Amino acid sequence: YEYVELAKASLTSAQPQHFYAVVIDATFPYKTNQERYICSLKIVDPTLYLKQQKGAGDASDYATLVLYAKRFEDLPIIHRAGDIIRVHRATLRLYNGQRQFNANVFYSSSWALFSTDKRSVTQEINNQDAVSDTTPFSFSSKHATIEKNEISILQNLRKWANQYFSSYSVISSDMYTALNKAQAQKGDFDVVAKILQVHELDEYTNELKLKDASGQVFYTLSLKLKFPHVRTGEVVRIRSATYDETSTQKKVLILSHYSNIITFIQSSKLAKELRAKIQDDHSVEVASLKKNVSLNAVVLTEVDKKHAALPSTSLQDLFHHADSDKELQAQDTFRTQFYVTKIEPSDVKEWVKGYDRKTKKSSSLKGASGKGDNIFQVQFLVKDASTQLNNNTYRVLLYTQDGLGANFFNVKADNLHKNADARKKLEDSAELLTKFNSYVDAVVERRNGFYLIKDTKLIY
Amino acid sequence: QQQSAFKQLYTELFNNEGDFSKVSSNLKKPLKCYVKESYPHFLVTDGYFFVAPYFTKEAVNEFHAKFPNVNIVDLTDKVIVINNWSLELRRVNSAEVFTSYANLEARLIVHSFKPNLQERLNPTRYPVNLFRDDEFKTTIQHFRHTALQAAINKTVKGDNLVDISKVADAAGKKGKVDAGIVKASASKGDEFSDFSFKEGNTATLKIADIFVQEKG
DNA sequence: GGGGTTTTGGGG
DNA sequence: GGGGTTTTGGGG
DNA sequence: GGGGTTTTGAGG
Ligand SMILES: [Cl-]
Ligand code: NA
Ligand code: NA
Ligand code: NA
Ligand code: NA
Repeated sequence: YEYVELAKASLTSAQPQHFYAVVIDATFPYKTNQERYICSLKIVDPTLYLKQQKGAGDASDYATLVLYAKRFEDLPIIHRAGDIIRVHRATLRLYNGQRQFNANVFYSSSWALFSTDKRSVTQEINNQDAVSDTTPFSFSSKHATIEKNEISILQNLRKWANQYFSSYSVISSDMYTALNKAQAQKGDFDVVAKILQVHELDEYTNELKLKDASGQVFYTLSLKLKFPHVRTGEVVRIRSATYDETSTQKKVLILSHYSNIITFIQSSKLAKELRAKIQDDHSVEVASLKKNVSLNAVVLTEVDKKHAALPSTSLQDLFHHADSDKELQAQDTFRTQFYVTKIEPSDVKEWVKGYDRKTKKSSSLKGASGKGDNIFQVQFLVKDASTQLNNNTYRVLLYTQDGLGANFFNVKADNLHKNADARKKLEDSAELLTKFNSYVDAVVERRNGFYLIKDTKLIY
Repeated sequence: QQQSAFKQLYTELFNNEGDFSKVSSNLKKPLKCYVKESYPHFLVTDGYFFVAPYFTKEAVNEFHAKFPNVNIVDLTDKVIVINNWSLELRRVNSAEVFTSYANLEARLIVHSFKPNLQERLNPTRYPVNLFRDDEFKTTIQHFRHTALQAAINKTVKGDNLVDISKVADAAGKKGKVDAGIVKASASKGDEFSDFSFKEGNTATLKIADIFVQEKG
């Protein structure tokens, strides 16, 4: 096989040509009719990546690739911009001014994807290591062969791709629309925003809280199985969204079966600048707390920085599998999100009891100090997405006698029967916790069959 | 101001404990909707979302009477006008019914509809399943949260708090996590079902029967 | 023509 | 044999 | 091809 560069491919041969290129954009693979699937992507290389810079505005130039197949599984799923794709037997033609490579995978064409970063998106999600830096993480047909001579092409292209993404935006301003001007678009449009929150709406759907450079906050629904790579704090490019005129309570973007959520490789200049420039917004949450009913979800707590990298575990696994799963049995500390349905004891005033460290017994302070050290003995009855439909509510404890979760309410324990200030703050927290659409992100430690909250604090 | 008639109607139905008599009267007017599909699923849109209408055996017979030269299962891309309709909540298996969510479904009961044959409608956005809309799902979740929370506060009582001595000095203490599981209501099965709305009931025709009735 | 396959020379 | 493709009947 | 499926109508 002879590989040609994007800008040097023949427009007259009409013969099958082969190339290696960097993918900067793509649609998800989608079905057009009863027998066809398509994936359209934008590609660049050393010879084609930027438009005549002078009056161009450092706008990215590129070829386009349209892959056709008879089956979904036969087309590439691009979760990240920057990786490389190798294509075989593609025909090139001019389509409205730009070079368009077309390849019928259902016939004799093929593709192969190679990771530009150490690991591919899927590998990082599963914390796997790549067989080798010359192994494709995905490809069409039953076999993929990499000849010795290609190694140089692939290594050099990777070197170039990083130089490219660290030096230019790649996804230029003309490749997307600012969220605060999203309602002015006629049809669909692209976005580049930071993922501020990933809320598990249900068993199959995530609701992303996006914020882009313009400062506007929007929500959109992401299917877990389609976009498993979404992560809080990361910057993605959304291919094809539309503004929802029917959402009155919050700003919402609608995605389609062909739309795509895309991350950037580690060297991306744009992703680096946006991760730092775009800062968390709680305006939506604060406003909603004034309403009797909020259609906007509000995460009331934040876990200690040291746990921000700890993966979450669903109540389903915590209460129904934590005693039968090998992986779950090996852990004593976990992270989880849930909403509170009820808080016990009922009287907020009894949330704080007096504790006797010698007899290991707690008692009401309604009689006063004669009970020992003051501590929180609160029992939350919670539920979550994984346990939405069942007839259960689970117990989660905030027993602070040994230091765990002592500062959860941002109110040091005290005799709530005498300290009005303390009681009032706790009563208000109570209404917030039990309010609809309020959730808790927390770290728990399993102790004698129960889970106690620790290193978790209310941020409202 | 909600631009989607369907979104508004179904939202008020849920925010009103499934009571159709409590929903705004100024919304119970004839519904002109575009037919997106007719078979295997009959879906109509209001310009923003699509919903599945449930026709009574009476409504179809009346239709076939006034419009002999018109097959319902062939109304795709055509427009219809539902003059007499009602709404009601129903418990379903969302795993099988895509026009539902959280095992709940708000049904459009059709009693009488006229087919405005060959009426070209204005251009609109691609129609999306109402039971897949972020706000609507959230409205349903609000519904269940209210049902659940009421059931729990009626079921759970006495402040049966885990004895502090169990979580203190747990050096030589082992326990099973399921000990934290608490029943939410007096429900019969493993699924929550303690709702106050009275599940509407009304015989409706399966889109397949109306297919045989027009082409064995 | 050339794949993958078995048809192993020939259809549409 | 049968696709896609154009070879439009025949290779390996 | 900057687009519209479904035994997939919760990847398509
Ligand atoms: Cl234990
Ligand atoms: Na052959
Ligand atoms: Na053969
Ligand atoms: Na042929
Ligand atoms: Na042939």
